[PDB]
Amino acid sequence: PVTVDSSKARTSLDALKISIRQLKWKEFPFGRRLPCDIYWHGVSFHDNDIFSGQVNKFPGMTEMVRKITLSRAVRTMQNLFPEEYNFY
Amino acid sequence: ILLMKNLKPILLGVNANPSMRIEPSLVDEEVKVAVIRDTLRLMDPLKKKRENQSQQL
Amino acid sequence: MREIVHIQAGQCGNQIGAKFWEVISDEHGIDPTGTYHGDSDLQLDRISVYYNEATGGKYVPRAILVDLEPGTMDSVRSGPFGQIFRPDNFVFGQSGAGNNWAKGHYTEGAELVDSVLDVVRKEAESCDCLQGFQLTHSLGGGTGSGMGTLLISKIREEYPDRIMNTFSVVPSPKVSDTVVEPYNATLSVHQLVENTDETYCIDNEALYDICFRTLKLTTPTYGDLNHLVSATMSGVTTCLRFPGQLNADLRKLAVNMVPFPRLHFFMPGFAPLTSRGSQQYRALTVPELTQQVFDAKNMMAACDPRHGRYLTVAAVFRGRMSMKEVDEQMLNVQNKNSSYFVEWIPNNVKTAVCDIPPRGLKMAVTFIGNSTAIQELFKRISEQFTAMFRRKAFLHWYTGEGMDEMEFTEAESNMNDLVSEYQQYQ
Amino acid sequence: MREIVHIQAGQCGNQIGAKFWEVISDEHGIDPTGTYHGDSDLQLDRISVYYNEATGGKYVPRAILVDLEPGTMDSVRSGPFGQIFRPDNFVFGQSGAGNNWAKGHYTEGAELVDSVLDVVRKEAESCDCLQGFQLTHSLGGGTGSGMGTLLISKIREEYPDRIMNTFSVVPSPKVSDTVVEPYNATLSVHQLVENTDETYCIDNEALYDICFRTLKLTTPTYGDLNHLVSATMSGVTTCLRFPGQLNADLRKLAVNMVPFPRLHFFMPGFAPLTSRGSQQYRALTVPELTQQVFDAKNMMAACDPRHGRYLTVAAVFRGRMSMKEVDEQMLNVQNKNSSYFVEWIPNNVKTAVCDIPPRGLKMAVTFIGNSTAIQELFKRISEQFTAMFRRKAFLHWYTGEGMDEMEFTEAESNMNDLVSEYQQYQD
Amino acid sequence: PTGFRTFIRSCKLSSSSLSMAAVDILYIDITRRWNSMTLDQRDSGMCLQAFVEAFFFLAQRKFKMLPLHEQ
Ligand SMILES: CC(=O)O[C@H]1C(=O)[C@@]2(C)[C@H]([C@H](OC(=O)c3ccccc3)[C@]3(O)C[C@H](OC(=O)[C@H](O)[C@@H](NC(=O)c4ccccc4)c4ccccc4)C(C)=C1C3(C)C)[C@]1(OC(C)=O)CO[C@@H]1C[C@@H]2O
Ligand SMILES: CC(=O)O[C@H]1C(=O)[C@@]2(C)[C@H]([C@H](OC(=O)c3ccccc3)[C@]3(O)C[C@H](OC(=O)[C@H](O)[C@@H](NC(=O)c4ccccc4)c4ccccc4)C(C)=C1C3(C)C)[C@]1(OC(C)=O)CO[C@@H]1C[C@@H]2O
Ligand SMILES: Nc1nc2c(ncn2[C@@H]2O[C@H](COP(=O)(O)CP(=O)(O)OP(=O)(O)O)[C@@H](O)[C@H]2O)c(=O)[nH]1
Ligand SMILES: Nc1nc2c(ncn2[C@@H]2O[C@H](COP(=O)(O)CP(=O)(O)OP(=O)(O)O)[C@@H](O)[C@H]2O)c(=O)[nH]1
Ligand SMILES: [Mg+2]
Ligand SMILES: [Mg+2]
Repeated sequence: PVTVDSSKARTSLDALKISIRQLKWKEFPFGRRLPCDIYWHGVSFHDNDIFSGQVNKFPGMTEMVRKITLSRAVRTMQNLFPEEYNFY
Repeated sequence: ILLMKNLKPILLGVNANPSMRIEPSLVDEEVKVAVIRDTLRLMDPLKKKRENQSQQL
Repeated sequence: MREIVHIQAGQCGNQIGAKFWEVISDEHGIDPTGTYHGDSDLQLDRISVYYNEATGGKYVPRAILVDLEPGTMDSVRSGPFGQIFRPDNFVFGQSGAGNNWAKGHYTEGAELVDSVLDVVRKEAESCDCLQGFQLTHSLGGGTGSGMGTLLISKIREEYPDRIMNTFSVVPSPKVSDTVVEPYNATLSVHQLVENTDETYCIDNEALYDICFRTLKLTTPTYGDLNHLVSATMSGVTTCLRFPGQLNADLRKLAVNMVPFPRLHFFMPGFAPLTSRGSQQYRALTVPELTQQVFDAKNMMAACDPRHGRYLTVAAVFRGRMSMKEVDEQMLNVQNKNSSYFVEWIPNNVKTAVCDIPPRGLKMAVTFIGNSTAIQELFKRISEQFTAMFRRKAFLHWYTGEGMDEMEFTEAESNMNDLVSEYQQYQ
Repeated sequence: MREIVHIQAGQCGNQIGAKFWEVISDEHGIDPTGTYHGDSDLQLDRISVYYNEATGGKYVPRAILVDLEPGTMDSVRSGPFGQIFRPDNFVFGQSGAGNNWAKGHYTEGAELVDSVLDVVRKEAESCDCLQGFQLTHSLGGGTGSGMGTLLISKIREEYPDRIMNTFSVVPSPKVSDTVVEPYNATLSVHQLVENTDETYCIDNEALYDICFRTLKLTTPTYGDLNHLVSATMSGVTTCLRFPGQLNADLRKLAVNMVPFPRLHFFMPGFAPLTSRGSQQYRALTVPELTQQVFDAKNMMAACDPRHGRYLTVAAVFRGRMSMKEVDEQMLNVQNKNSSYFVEWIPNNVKTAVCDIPPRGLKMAVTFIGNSTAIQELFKRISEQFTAMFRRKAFLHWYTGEGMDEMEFTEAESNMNDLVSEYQQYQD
Repeated sequence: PTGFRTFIRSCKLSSSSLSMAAVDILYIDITRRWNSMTLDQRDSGMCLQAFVEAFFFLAQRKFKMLPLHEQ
């Protein structure tokens, strides 16, 4: 069975749990020492020291979704493609 | 996304950590629980192995 | 006016209290015989805060010393500053409760707690305005960790409106000399959380680290370790006994340290601890004290503040410095290390100033820090406790001494809740 | 104001720094116990540059002494001007890294740069307005090159605005006490290109030549060489300590001295230098001073300046002199030896003047020259490195500590890149 | 800076018009501007957006009189 770590799910805990029960996957509410197949974090990718498996957080997405970084990327693309990127 | 009267979308904020809390709210549960279930189904670690075994067989 | 009643429990408590009483008697200028030989008019103004005036210029402390073994009483009595104490304050038992918490909390302690409380009431009632009590003990034994819970539980209901402190010694994982000791700690933390106004975690391994690193001491002993605890104890209550620019009584410290009722565990520190051959190479200023006061090396608890974030910080300065310098230094800490500070408490530091410095020194600080990293200590004990509880180990003693299985589970639940709630605000 | 942090690493760095602190403490009137006993007020007006003020008006030098072998530390402590350094400013290890660049940079010296950085931060924050860091070390050893590169990189990562001037000893072709020293030298030039602002090059062959020819000394030990290096070190930072008429600090020197970012490998010199049996047959005048400082033999680098063109030279006179003599004489230097200067940059001379002279003297000069001939000082090393590479020798002592083979090739190629950069502007 | 100079020497963008001094000046100016742009003033090195600006400048220098998308 697929092992999922939900110790750092936070607001995504409950919505995950039923889903975990919908797939008949077996959970670690408090985590474990051995590597897990899927790790579910809530805020930061650096919540746990993961060396293998899957994690629900790409690195650094806390900073990218910040307004100034997204704005900088959007203006870069608008310089590259003004007509296409007019939604912002 | 803000949907303009002339049906032109406007991208406002983007969130790396959206609120997945379902509390109970029927709409929030129906959307979010299904979203996470589909997310987990799309990346079952044994799906690739099962597909490879089926292709080999 | 505003006097404090002192209680000592166990061997660790008795030794720490003896060192503390020597320290305070030296500070206030008190003869070992009990007389006053000192050169100041300020050493006798608020002397009615630890001492009682007997006949013919004699001063006698409060000092309720308790033990279930009659050996520590003999050690304290025949010893420096050992006849300074009232003869009848020594309430001693006949057997040291082994290392059993059940023995000292249910059977041996019960036959002595009433005897202690008689003298406790007898002293208190001879006070103009009792500010509170303070207890020195260790959470690893039976007499200490059991008596200092039973006595505190019955002192709290009798005087709910007063102030209660505790300079407890939390057991350390590395420096361990007792086997059943985690059990005792797990059975005490849950009573040291709803029966005391303050509690100072004094881990022994941090004291050893300070002695080895800061003081360059090859061979430390228990006296050197108790010296630091006594220094912190004196620095906590200096503003009740000497004048200051900004006074800070015990209750004033309490009101701006605990944001919530059960967050009353702190980290002590003493600012000017240097060495004996590096003194000449240093300048005694406010910025350097604030630098050796906020370092994860001068702290008397074995948990790294870098792992958590401070909720509040106190800083009882002692010396004739300037207020602008203190305020500027506090603003730099907070601005420099912004991450190591809770965002929803602006200006987490509470300051104070007392003119009179400790003898010899011309400047000192006492850092009291409420930090989430303290949770580490608890989560370091519980694991050990669990390691010994799933397979019932050494539990026949406690079970046969009147306790039942459910108390251990209740204590673990209480400690786990405390850890979780301390982690909530991180 | 304008405080300078001092770092010493390795045996040569420690000994040179000890001599340097003895030299400065004589000039500012500091006793080997820390007290001030001096005659001029000016000495105690900028003691904040090198010294912190402790209690009882005792001044502690702002220096950090690091090494991976404890023994040398005792040698520093049990010597003259030795009980002045702060006891906690001695950071040290157990084994002296051998002659392994990898050991110092990667494996055994990495567990000590944390403590060194802690002391560096502690010193750097009790200063009002920091000016920069100066470091004395010797390329070719294990703790020197490796620990110095690691420390320098880790400091420019944290203070990427201060000035990093390095006084480094370079391998010599004749004198050589090591068999794997070209390896360490090549592995370090690269890190010094992009992590320092000024780099003063010193070789023991040149210092021995000076002690044998100019001074005519029978048995020149390491003491005389350290004395000369201390002399040139004190002379560069004089316009920050004493007052004058054309004051020039380290940043001004760098601005007038470095035309291109990678071109900061200077060569030093100190003008007034005579025997003990000739100080009466020679007059100490500005012409004689400026004639000795541009002498090819009186240069503390083993590169002949006649084989290249001076990019730019800075001179820092100390004493009471007329501006007209200085300008006229160091204009006439560049009309005679005209072929030895590049033409695309007119006025290849920077002149500063400090009023106070060194003790026991009347006039002195410190010369810093950026010339293309320094390429030879690197070129030889490459040749040696090459001879040790095709027949890979002593490489297992380096590859057994994590260093890959590719690092050697990259460092070597960077060295030829710097050499080619120095060469292209000469033609 | 070594990364930029290796990039320039690898993709052979340097020529008589654009020498090494100009490349170094461009790198210094872009790095200084982007370091000052951020709230923290250290920014030791070059981020990706500064590299995008440098690539835009280099593409402007080459292929003159051409649309930006073609550039
Ligand atoms: C060489 C020299 O100058 O010796 C000094 C001294 O300043 C040093 C060595 C002292 C000295 O302390 C220690 O050696 C020490 C050893 C182990 C653990 C703790 C301390 C000193 O003992 C401590 C003593 O301090 C006091 O007298 C304070 O008033 C202190 N007194 C006592 O604790 C005390 C009480 C009863 C009987 C004897 C001493 C105090 C501090 C806080 C509150 C009340 C009192 C002093 C000036 C010295 C010595 C003697 C070496 C230090 O004392 C403190 C805690 O402030 C340790 O670091 C500080 C500063 C200095 O380095
Ligand atoms: C009999 C006599 O005249 O002796 C003088 C002296 O003038 C001579 C011999 C000195 C002397 O120098 C040497 O003999 C020497 C030998 C090997 C290595 C280094 C020096 C002298 O040592 C050097 C010393 O110079 C200084 O004091 C300078 O200030 C110099 N050194 C020191 O301050 C110092 C302090 C403590 C311990 C040692 C030196 C200095 C110069 C610039 C910047 C910083 C320091 C002096 C006047 C002498 C002696 C003593 C023989 C000379 O000094 C220098 C380096 O300029 C060497 O040629 C000059 C001029 C003279 O010939
Ligand atoms: N700082 C000090 N720690 C002490 C001292 N005595 C003991 N200890 C430490 O505390 C623990 C034991 O404390 P005690 O022997 O005082 C406990 P107590 O006598 O109250 O328990 P019983 O065994 O039930 O009599 C153990 O970790 C010791 O290392 C002391 O004088 N000072
Ligand atoms: N001019 C001087 N050169 C020195 C002095 N001491 C050593 N050296 C030279 O420096 C070179 C490197 O030798 P060191 O042992 O000082 C180098 P390092 O400390 O980095 O090596 P390890 O201690 O073996 O790690 C070598 O040629 C020595 O002869 C000195 O006081 N002055
Ligand atoms: Mg006991
Ligand atoms: Mg060595």
